[PDB]
Amino acid sequence: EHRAIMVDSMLHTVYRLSRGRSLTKAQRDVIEDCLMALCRYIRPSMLQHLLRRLVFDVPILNEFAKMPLKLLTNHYERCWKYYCLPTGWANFGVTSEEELHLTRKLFWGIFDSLAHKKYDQELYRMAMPCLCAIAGALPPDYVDASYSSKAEKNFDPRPVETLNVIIPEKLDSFINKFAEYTHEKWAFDKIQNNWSYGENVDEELKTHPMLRPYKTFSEKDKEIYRWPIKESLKAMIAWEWTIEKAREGEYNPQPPDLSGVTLSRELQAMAEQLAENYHNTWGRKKKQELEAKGGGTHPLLVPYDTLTAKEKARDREKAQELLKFLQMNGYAVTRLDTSSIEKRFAFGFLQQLLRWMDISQEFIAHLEAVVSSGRVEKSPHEQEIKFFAKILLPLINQYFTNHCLYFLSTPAKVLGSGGHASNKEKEMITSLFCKLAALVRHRVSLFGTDAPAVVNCLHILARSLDARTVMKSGPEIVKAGLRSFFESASEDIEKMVENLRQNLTYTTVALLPVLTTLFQHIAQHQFGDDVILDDVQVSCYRTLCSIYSLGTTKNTYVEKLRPALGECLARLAAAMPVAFLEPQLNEYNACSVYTTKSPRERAILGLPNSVEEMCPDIPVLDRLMADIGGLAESGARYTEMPHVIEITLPMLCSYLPRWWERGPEAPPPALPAGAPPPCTAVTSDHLNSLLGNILRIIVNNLGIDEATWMKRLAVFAQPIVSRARPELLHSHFIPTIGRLRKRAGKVVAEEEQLRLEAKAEAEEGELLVRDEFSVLCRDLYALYPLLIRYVDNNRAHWLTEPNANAEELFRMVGEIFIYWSKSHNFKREEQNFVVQNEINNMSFLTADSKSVQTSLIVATLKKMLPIGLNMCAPTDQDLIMLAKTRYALKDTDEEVREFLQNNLHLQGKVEGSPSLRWQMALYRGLPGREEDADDPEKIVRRVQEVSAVLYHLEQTEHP
Amino acid sequence: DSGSETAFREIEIGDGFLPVCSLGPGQVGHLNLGQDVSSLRFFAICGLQEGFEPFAINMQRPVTTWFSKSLPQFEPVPPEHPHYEVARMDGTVDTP
Repeated sequence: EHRAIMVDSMLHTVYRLSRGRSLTKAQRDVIEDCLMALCRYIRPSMLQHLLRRLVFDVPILNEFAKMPLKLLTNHYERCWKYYCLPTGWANFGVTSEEELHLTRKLFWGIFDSLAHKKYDQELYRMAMPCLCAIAGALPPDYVDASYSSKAEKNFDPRPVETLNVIIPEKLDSFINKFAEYTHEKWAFDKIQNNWSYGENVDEELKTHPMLRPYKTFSEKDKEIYRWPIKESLKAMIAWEWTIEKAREGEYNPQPPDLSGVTLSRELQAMAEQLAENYHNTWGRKKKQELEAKGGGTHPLLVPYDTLTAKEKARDREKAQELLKFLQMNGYAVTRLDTSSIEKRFAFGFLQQLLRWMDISQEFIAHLEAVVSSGRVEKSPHEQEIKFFAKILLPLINQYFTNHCLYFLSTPAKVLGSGGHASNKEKEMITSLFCKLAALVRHRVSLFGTDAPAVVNCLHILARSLDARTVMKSGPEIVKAGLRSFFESASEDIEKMVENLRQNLTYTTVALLPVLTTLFQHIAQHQFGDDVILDDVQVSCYRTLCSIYSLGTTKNTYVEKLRPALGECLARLAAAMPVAFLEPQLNEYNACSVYTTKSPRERAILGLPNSVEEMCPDIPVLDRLMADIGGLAESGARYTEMPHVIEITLPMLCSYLPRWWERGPEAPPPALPAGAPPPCTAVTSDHLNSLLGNILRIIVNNLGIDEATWMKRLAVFAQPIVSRARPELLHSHFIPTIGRLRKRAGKVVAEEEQLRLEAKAEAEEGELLVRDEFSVLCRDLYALYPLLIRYVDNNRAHWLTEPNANAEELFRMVGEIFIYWSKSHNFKREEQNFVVQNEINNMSFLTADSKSVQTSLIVATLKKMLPIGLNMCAPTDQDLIMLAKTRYALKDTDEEVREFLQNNLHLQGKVEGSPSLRWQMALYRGLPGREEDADDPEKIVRRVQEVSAVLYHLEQTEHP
Repeated sequence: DSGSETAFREIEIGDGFLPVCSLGPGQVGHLNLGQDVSSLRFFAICGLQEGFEPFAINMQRPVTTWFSKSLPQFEPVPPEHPHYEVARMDGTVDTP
C-alpha cells in the first residue's frame, strides 16, 4: 500500500503483455500464470483499475478473455467476504460503492453477452463458475448509484456534437448566463485561493491572472473559457432531456456554486450522463491523439459509468456544479421513479430471472412439442435451452445457496447479515419455486442429464421461503398458485396410489423429495400455522390419507418406496398445524379448516365439517398407541409389520413431540393464552411409553439381519428420546444393553477361539466372525445413540445423586467398550460398516447436540465416564494408577484383583495429601454416599473396573 | 459450531492466566472463584470427575480482585508508544 501506484501500473502492463499480439503459447501461459499468481496474493483493493479494465473488455467474450475471466472468478471467490459482508474481509477494509457498481455492471455484462452469444462448451463451462462467483460476491441488498444510469454498451468516445444543435432562446438565455457565471465562479475560486483575480497577465499568482470584470474583459478572451461552458450546457440540452428554466426568462456571483449538494435522482443520473459526455464528446479529439500515440485506452477515456470514483471526479465535479447551478435557480431538466427494491441488486436480478423464466417456459414448451411431434432435433431456442441448462440452473443453485439467509430474513427477526429481502422479493421467489415445480411437473422425462440438477436446485428454492409473508398480506396470484400446486401435488399422490394399486417418474424422483424438503423447511420455521390451512390443509389431508392407504397396501414397489413416504409424511406431520389425531377436541385448535372457514365456505369447499368424517381411515392417537404397544408385545419384526415401522412410527415420533408443546403439561405463556383447553391431551407419559415400544421392537428385531430402515428409525427417534422418564433406563435400556453385552461376549469368545487357532478353517472363521459382528456394530450404532441423548439429560441427576442402576449401566457400557478395544477386528469391522453405510455423517449429527475417526463406543464411554468415576472414593482414585500399571503389565483380571487385594493397605491418605481433604469432603457431601461403600470387596471391585475403563480409554486415545 | 467441546485450544502457558470478567452497563455478576467448594455449584456435574480443581481451593483469605477504575489519571508516556513519541532535545545555544 505504500507505493501501490506502480503495482497498479504493473498489473495494467502485465495484462497488456498477456493480451499481446505476437507471443508463443508457452510465453502467453507464463504471462497469464504470473498475472493470476500475483493477483491471488495482492490486496483486492489494488485491483481498482485492472478490475475496471476487465469490466470494460471481458464482456467481449473473445478467445483472449479466458484468463481474464478465470482470474476474475479466482479473485472474487477469494474475496467474497470483501463485498458481500458489510464489515469487509477482516483486516482488509470494506468495499467501495464504486467497486460494487463495477461488480454489478461486470456481472450483468457477462450475463448478457453469454445470453446473445451461441452455446459453446468451453465458454459456458469455464464461465458459469465465474458468473456464480460474481453474483455471490456482490451482496444482494446493495443498491447501485442509479438504476437509470447511462448503461452505455481503444474505446469509442461517442461525439455528441452540439455546436450544430440549435438552442431555444428561452433556455439559451441561462445557457449564456451560466457561461458567464462559470467564468465569474472560476475567478471566485482564484480569489478564494488567496490569489485575487488579476486584470493583467502576471506570474505573481499561480491562478488565472486575467479574469477581468465582465465590463473590461474582452469578449473573445471570455469565450476562451466561456465557449466550453456554453457547449457543455448545449450538449446537455441537445440530449433528449432538455434543461428548462422554472421561472420564465434568463467579477464574482452572489450564489455560491458548490457541487457538494445533490439534485433529484433522475437529474443526478443524467448529470452523470453529462460527465460521460465530457468524456466522449470532449475527448473524441483526445482519442484521436491517443490513437496516434498508440498508448491504449487513456484512464479518463475509459467509459465513465465504469470509471473509478477518484478520477471520474474530474468531470463529475463539472457536471455537478452545472446541475447545482441549475438546482439553486430552480431549473428542471425535462425529459424513472424506480423504487428502492427495483434499484436493489436482488430484485433486479429477480425480475430478470422471471423474464428468463417465462422465456424458458416458452423454450421447454417448444421442446416438449418437438419431442412429442416426431424427432425434431432442430430447435430455434436450442441456444436458450443450452444457456439455461449450463448456466442458469447452477447459477440459481449457487446464488440461493449463498444468499438463502438473506431471502429468508424476516424483517422482524433479521436472519441475513446484509439485510432482509423485500416482501415482493420473497413472494416472487416463492412464485419462482412454484413455477419451477409446474415446469418440471411432467418434464422429468426430458432434460435427463440435468434432472438431478433440477431436483437439487428446486430443493434449494424450496428452502428459505417466507411462506408466512407471501400467503399472509401477499400477492393473491402467487398464493393461489402455491395453493393450487399443493392441491395438484395431492391429486398426483392419489394418482400414484392408483398406479401402485412423466408422472410416475416425477413422483419417484422429483415430486416426493422436494415435497419432503418443503415440509421440513415449514416444520423448522413453524410457518404452517398461517400456511398449512384452508385448501392447503385440505390437500395435506388427502395426501396423508392416500399415503396411509399406501402403507396399508403391500407390494414390492411400495415396500421399496416406503422410506420416502415415511420421511415425507413425518415432515408433513411436523409441518401440519392441526391435531388431526385429536378429532374430539378439534374445536379447541384455531388452525383447523372448520374454525378458520365459515360454514358457507365449508359447504362450498365440500368439507365434512368434522375430522372424524374427514379421515376415518386413521384411528385416534390412543388407538395407534394401543396398536404400537400390542406390536411391541408381539415382537413385530420388519417381516411381520414393515409398514408400521416405515410409515406409522413417523406419525408418533414427529406429531407427538411437537404437539407435546401444545399439550397440557407444557406451561402456557399466559393464563389467557391457556384459557382455551389444549386440543392435544398428550404429555411426557405417552412419549415415554412410545420410547418403551420403540426400545422393545428394537431389541426384538436385534437378532434380525439385513435390517436397514432401523437406522432411519433411530434417526426418527432422536428427538423423542428427550424428555424421558427416569425409570425408563432400568425398564428398557439396561435389559437390552445386557443382551447386547452377552451376545458381544459370545462373539468375542468365538473370536478368541479363532485367534488361538491358526488353521485354514481359522481364515474362513475369521471372515465368519467379521460378518457375525458386523450386525453387532450396526446394532450398537443404533442403540447407543439413544443412550447418548439419554445420558446427556440425566448426567446432572446421576452426578448430583448417584444411582446404582446408573453405575451398573456404566459397568455394562464399559464391558462393551473393553470388548471393542481389545479386539482389532471389532474396530476394523466398525470402520467397514461406517464406510459401507455412510455412518460417518449420521454419527457426526448424533454427536452434535440439539465421523469415521469418531468411535460411537468411545464417545458413549467418555460421556458416561463421570457417572462410573464418581462411585469410587479419592483414596480409591489413589489406587487406580497402580491398577493401570497392573494392566500395563498385560496381566489378567484375576491377578490384578488379587494383587489389588494385596495393595488394599496401599491406599492414599487424606492427611497425607491436601487435595484429598476437599475431594474426600465432597465425596462425603454427596447425598447418596454412606460409609458402607468402604467395604474392601466393593472398593477393589470399583477400582478394578474404573482402572480397566481408564486404561482402555487411554489406549484408544494413544495406542 | 464445529462440535468441539474445547472453546479455545493450543493455548501457550506463557506468563500465566487469571480469572476475569468484564461487566457492561447496569450488569450484575457473582464471581465465585471457588474458596467454598461447597458453594461451588455444578462442580460435581462438571469439573470434579474431570480432574479440575476449584480456583483458590485451599486459600484462606479471599482472592483480591482489581477493578478497572475509570478515573482519568496522568501517567508517563511509554517509550514504545505506537503513535506518540517524546523527544528530549538538548539545550545547546540560543535554545532552551
